[PDB]
Order: sequence, then C-alpha cells, then structure tokens
Amino acid sequence: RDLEVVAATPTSLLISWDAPAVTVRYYRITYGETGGNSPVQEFTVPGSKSTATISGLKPGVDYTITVYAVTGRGDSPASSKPISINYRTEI
Repeated sequence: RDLEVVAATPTSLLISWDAPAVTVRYYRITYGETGGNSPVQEFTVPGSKSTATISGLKPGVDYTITVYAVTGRGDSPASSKPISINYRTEI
C-alpha cells in the first residue's frame, strides 16, 4: 500500500491510499506534529472510502500520518500493516 497527499493547503490536506486485499470495517487515521510531544490525533474513515481530508493544521510543519485498516474479523495487529508518510504543510 501507498499513501499520498493528493491536494493540500497550508492548513489542510487530502490523503489517498490503496485499499488492502481484505474487507475493511473502518480505517484509523492518526497524525501528529513530527518531533512534537503532544498526543497524536485520530479519526475514523468508513471502510468503503480511500480518501480523507485532514484539517486544523499549522503552516510549515512536518506531520507524521498513518493509516491502519481494522477488519470485522478480529482486532490486534492482525488486521493490516500500517502505512505511513511524513508531509510538511506549505507556508
């Protein structure tokens, strides 16, 4: 799987990823300021989608963004390998 920022502004972005081979219940999107000490933020995206908007970001900051797939067949790392990327918002 390959995650990418397809559209962005200094304060928000649109991410897109490849759906895994398995049926997904939902995805967990987590994001945080890279090298920051605040708790990561998290939101859910329905399993039928593969894009999501992230808002409330700060301009010119590096964020670590990760997607996790959760299946309705058992929760633990036994769902789907996380996909992550580092992306710096423009100024």
